[PDB]
Amino acid sequence: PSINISFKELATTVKERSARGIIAMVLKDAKALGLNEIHEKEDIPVDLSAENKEYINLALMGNVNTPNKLLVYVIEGEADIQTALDFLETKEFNYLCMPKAVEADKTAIKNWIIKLRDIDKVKVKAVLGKVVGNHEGIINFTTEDVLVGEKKYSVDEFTSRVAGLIAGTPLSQSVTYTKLSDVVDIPKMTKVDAESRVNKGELILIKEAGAIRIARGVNSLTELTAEKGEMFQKIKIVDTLDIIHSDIRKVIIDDYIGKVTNSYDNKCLLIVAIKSYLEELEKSALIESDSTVEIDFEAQKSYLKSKGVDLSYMTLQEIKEANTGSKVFLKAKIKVLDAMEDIDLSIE
Amino acid sequence: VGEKKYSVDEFTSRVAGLIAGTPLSQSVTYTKLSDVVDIPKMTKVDAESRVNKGELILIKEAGAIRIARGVNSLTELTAEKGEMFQKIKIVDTLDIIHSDIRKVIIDDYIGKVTNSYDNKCLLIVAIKSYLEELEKSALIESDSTVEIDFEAQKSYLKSKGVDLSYMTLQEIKEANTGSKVFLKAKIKVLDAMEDIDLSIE
Amino acid sequence: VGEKKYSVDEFTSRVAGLIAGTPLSQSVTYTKLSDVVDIPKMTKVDAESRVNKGELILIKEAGAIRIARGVNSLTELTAEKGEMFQKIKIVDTLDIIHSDI
Amino acid sequence: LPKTEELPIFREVAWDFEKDEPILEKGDFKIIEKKEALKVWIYKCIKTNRYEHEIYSLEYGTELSELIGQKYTKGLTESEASRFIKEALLINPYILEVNVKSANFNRDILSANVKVSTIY
Amino acid sequence: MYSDQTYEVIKNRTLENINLDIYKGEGSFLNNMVSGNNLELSKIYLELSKMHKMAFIQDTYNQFLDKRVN
Amino acid sequence: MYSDQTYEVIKNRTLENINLDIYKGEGSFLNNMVSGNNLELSKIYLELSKMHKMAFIQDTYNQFLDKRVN
Amino acid sequence: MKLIDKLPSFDRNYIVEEIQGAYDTELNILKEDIDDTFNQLFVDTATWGLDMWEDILCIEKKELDFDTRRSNIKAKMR
Repeated sequence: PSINISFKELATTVKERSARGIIAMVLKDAKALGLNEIHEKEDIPVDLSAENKEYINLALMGNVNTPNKLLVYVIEGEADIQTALDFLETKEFNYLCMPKAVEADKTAIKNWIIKLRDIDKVKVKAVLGKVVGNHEGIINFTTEDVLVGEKKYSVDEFTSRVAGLIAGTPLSQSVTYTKLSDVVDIPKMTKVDAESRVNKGELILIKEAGAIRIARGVNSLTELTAEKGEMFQKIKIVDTLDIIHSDIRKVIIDDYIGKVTNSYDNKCLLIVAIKSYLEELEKSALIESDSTVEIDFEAQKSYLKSKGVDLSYMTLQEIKEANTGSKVFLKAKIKVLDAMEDIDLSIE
Repeated sequence: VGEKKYSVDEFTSRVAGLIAGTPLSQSVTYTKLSDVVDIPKMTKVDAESRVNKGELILIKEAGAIRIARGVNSLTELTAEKGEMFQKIKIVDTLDIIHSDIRKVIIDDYIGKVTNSYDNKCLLIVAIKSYLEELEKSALIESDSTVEIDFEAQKSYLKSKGVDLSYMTLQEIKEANTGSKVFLKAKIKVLDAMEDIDLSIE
Repeated sequence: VGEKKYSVDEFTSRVAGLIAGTPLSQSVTYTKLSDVVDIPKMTKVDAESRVNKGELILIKEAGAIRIARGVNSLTELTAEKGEMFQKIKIVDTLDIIHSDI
Repeated sequence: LPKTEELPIFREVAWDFEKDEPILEKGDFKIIEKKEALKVWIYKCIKTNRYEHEIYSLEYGTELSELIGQKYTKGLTESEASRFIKEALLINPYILEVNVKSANFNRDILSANVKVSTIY
Repeated sequence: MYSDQTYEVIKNRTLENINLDIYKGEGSFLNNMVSGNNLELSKIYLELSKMHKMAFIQDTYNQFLDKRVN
Repeated sequence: MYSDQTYEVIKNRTLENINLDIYKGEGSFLNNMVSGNNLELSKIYLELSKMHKMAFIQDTYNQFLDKRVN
Repeated sequence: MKLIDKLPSFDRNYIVEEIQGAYDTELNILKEDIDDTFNQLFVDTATWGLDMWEDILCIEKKELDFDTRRSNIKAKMR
C-alpha cells in the first residue's frame, strides 16, 4: 500500500578515545553518600560540605582548558578505601585524588594502582600528597604550607588542584613552569633546596619569572631502572604511553577478539590498522613520525618449538604463513618525542 | 462519486476505463479522482491490510481520493510469479509483447517462410529489432539477448535418434529442425517505485 | 539477567540461541552480555581453572559481563585430539562439512 | 556593513522520527537543542506537502509527491527530485547546503543518499 | 479595521504575545494551533464586517427588509 | 454575552479544558501561548462589545447614529 | 474537528488532538456568542437589549416580558 520515507543523518566519528580527561575524587561525608558525575560546571549537590565544595572548585579550572570530566563519589570515612577501590575498578579513571588520604590509605592506593598497571594492565595515574613510593604511576607533590589566594590550603587540597590543572593540560603543551595566578603567597624557600627537592623526585612550587610556578614535570618515581630511564622520569611520556596502550587494547577488544578469524590476511589487515593508528599518533607531535610494525618472528619460532615442528627445510616466510593456533605475535617500533624545558646554546 | 450512489460494478467499469486510458510509462497507483467527492471513512491500518490482501481500494490522500496500490487481484503469487508478477503494470506489457510476437509470427512465418538456417537468422534479427523497439520505450530494460534453443535442438536430435557425438555443436544449429523452430530470449521489464525511502547525513 | 534471578538452564537456552545466532565467522569468546546485570564474584584464577576443565562461564571483562571461552564440554582430550577439537567453533564447521558431504 | 547575528538555538518537542508521536518527559515537553530541532524541521517539511494544506505558507513544503507512484523514468526523476529536495530544504536559514549522491532503483523501492551541512 | 486584521497579521501578533524559549518556526505544532486559531478568527472578523452592513437600514435582503418594515 | 466572558476566566477555562498528564505549570510556553490566544480572545470579545455599543449608540457618536435618526 | 483536518499527517495523534479539540470547543462557544449578539442586533430577536432600546426611545419603566417591550417600541415610533 503506502510505503514511507525515513532518513536519519550520520557523521563519522573521529579519534574515539577512552579514559581521557577523567578526574576521580572520593570524599568522606555523612550527608551525600553516593557518586556524582560532574559534567556541567558549577554542579554542586547541596549535600556536599563547604570544604568539599572548595575541592570541587579547585578541580573546576585548569591551566589551559577545563578538565574533560570530573567524577565525585561520597561515602562515610569508614571503609572508604575499599569502596573507592571497588568504584574505580567499576568505572575507568584517568586521575585520582583523596581529600583526606592518610599514609596507610595512600599506601593502599599506590599498591592498588601498581597492581592494576602490572597485572590488569589498567594504566592509571594517582596523585598523592607525601608518598616516596617506587612507582611512576603515583604523583608526589611535597610542598607544605601552601597558601592560594591568601587562604590556607592543606597538601591534599593543592594536590587535587594540581591534578585538575594536569587534566586540563594539552599533551603537546607542558606541565613544567606553569605559573599559578591564584597562588599569591608562598613561604620563602631557597633555589638550592629547590634543585635538591627536584632531584629527589618531588614536585614543588617556586617563585620564578615574576610568578609562582613548578620547577619540573618528572614522575614521583625516584628510582628509574635502566629500562625506564630519563624518558620514563617524565609523566608527560608515561601519559602518552598509557594512552596508546589503552587505545590499542580498546580497539583490539572491539574488533578482533573472537569476531575476527585467525589468518595470514587477517593478520596483515590488523597490521595495516595498527599502522594507521600509529600514523594518527604521528600526526600529533607526541611521538616521532618514524615507526615500524612487524610480526614477532621469534615468537613464531617459539610457538613452533612448543608445537615441535622443525624449523629446517622451509622458507622463513612459511613460518609467517604457518598457522598460529588462534594466537597473534607482533612487533612494533615507537619513539615518543622528548623535548627541553630550558636551553643552553653556543655563540661565536 | 459526484454525490451519487454507485454500485461496485459501476465503479469497477469506471476504473477499467481509467486503466485503458493510462499510458504504460505512467502509473496506476495513487491516481486521484476529482469526480469522487464523498467516500466512507476507512482507517489507514485497514487500508494497509486490504492492500496486503491483494485487493484494490480507494483512500483519501494528498488532499484527494486515490487508490493505494496497483497490484494484481492474484493473492497468491508463486515462486516463478513473485513480486514483479504481483503488479498489473508488468503483466500488461508481458501480454502486449506476447500478442505482438504471436501476431507478427502468424503474419510472416507460418507456412509462408521456408525453414532454413538463414531464415532462422533473419527471424532472430526481426525479433531483436522488435525487442529494440520495446527497449526504446521505458517499459523494459535496454539489455536483452535472443538465442536459438540449443537444448531443444538436442532434444529433437534424441527424438530423431541422431547421435550428438562426432560433430561440432554448430552443426547442431545448422542441422535441419523438421519444420520446427527452437529459440531462447532474455527480457527484463522495468520495475520501479511508488514511494521512496532514502538516507541523509 | 535484567535484574532477575535465572535458572542455569534458562541461561543455557539463552546462550544456545545466541550461538545459533552466531555466524561461523565470529567466535563466542569475549562476547558481551548487555541483558545480564550481575554475576557472583569469583576469582580469575578459578575462571582459568574452569576454562581448563572446559566448563563455560561468564566473566566481568572491560566493565561488562562476557563469555570466558567457547571451549567444549569435552573435559578429557587424547594426545591426538588436539587443541582445535576443544573449540566448539572449530568442530562446528567440521560437523557442517560432514553433514553436507 | 552590519555583521549578521547568530541564529539562537531552536527548541521544540521531541519524538522518535519513526514513532512520529511527541515523546513527553515527566509531564514536560522535551528540550531539543543544537543539532536536534533542525532534523525535526526537515522531517516536518518533507513528510507533508504544503499545497495539500491551506494553513501553511506557500514557500513551505515539498513537491516530491508528484513523482510518487512511478509516474516517469527513474533516471530522470532522480535528477529532478534532487532539485526538488534542494528547493524544499534550502528555505530554512539554518540549513547551509544540500548534497545528493545517488539513487537505488530496485523493484518498487527507491533508496537515495543526501547530505546536509549546518551551522552548529 | 477588520480588513486590516488578517490571518498573517494576527498570527504575528499572537506569536509576539507569547514569550517562549521555542523559536518561532514554520510548521511548528504550537505554530499550528496558533495559525488555525488565527484563520478562524480572521473568518470571524469577516463575519463581523458583514454584520456591519446587514444591521443597516439600507442594503438589506428580503427578510431583513421585511423585518425592518414590520 | 460579550461582557460575561473576561480574559482570566476564559483563560482558566481553556487551561481546565486541557486534559493531559502534563502538569499545567505557570510561566510555561504552553501557558504563554494560552495567554496570547486569550489576549486575542479578549480583543475580539471587547470588539464585539464595542459593536453592540455602536449598534445602540448610547455614546460615541457614529454613522449609525445618523442613519438611525434618518 | 476542522483544525485536525487542516493538521498534517504526522500530527494525527491524541497529544496533538487535545489542544485542537479544546480550542475548537472554545471557538464553538465564540460562534454561538456571535449568533446571540446578532440576535441582539435586531430589536425583535433582542430580548435583554429592549431596555436600552427603550433608553434610545428615552422612555424608562420596569417591564415584565419582551413581547410587551417590542409592542411598546412599535407604539412609541410613528
